[PDB]
Amino acid sequence: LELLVEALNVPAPQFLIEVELLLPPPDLASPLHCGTQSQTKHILASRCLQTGRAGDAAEHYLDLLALLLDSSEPRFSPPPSPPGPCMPEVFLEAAVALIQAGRAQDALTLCEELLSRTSSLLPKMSRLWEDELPYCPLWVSATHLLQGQA
Amino acid sequence: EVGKAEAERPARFLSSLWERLPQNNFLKVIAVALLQPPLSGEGSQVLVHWLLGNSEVFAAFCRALPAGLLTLVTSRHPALSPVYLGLLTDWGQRLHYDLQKGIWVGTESQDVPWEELHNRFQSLCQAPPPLKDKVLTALETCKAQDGDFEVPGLSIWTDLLLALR
Repeated sequence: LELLVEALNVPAPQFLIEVELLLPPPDLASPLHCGTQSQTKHILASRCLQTGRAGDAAEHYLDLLALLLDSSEPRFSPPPSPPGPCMPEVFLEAAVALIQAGRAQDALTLCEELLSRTSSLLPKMSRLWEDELPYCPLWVSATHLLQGQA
Repeated sequence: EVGKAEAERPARFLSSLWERLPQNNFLKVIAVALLQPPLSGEGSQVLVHWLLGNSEVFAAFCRALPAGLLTLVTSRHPALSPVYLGLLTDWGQRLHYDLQKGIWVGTESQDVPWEELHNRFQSLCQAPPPLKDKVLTALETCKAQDGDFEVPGLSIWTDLLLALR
């Protein structure tokens, strides 16, 4: 996978009927489904965290978030596909990895940046006074949980 | 009449009264007698002493009456302020929080519920300033005593100070 990432870094239609025109676009079950650089750097980092090489997993996840959030100028690098994780779960896995690496002072600047950018989404905690009904997505609770363990 | 007589002490009279007749009625009465202006304040002055002598009644006193009445009582008689706060403080310290229902509760049934204790403190805080600073300081010192948390579920005293603003 390490090799594959460096591989995917690199990116004629004849007036005739060829095979490509007839071949179907591939599915997810296919072995020929290969996402983009970013969906695979996320595969690598996921498998790195699954294995217990968390120091390395931390570097990969900071390279992933660097791709996704330092994306203004170049060709776009997409977040993981929908069957994978949503974008707050990518920040959380990033924090978990840096925690196991012994870099807890960085997993706080991660979680704080996640709650900074989505403040406006978060509930105003006036229900805090009034105390099942109101709404909060799990990734917000989970961030306080990790910000604790940090 | 007993004071001018001076034969037996008022404490004896009050004790005898307390056994004979219905207690909750008597207590309601006492509250109001504690506030009537003099008609000659020796009347009230005797009862404060009798009450501070006998804790059990004052246990049922501050337990039975409503809030605003005890608030007016205490502002009238500063001698009643600190003990009453001790009574309330003691009822706070014998609650426990359960996480599933977002409410402080007591283990035993006769332990004052959250609502009543909130009521009394709200009445005490909505009072003249001679008592407001006293109760507020008595609460902060009991908060800091039990860990200076700033989030609910840990300290009854945090939840009170929050449910005031």
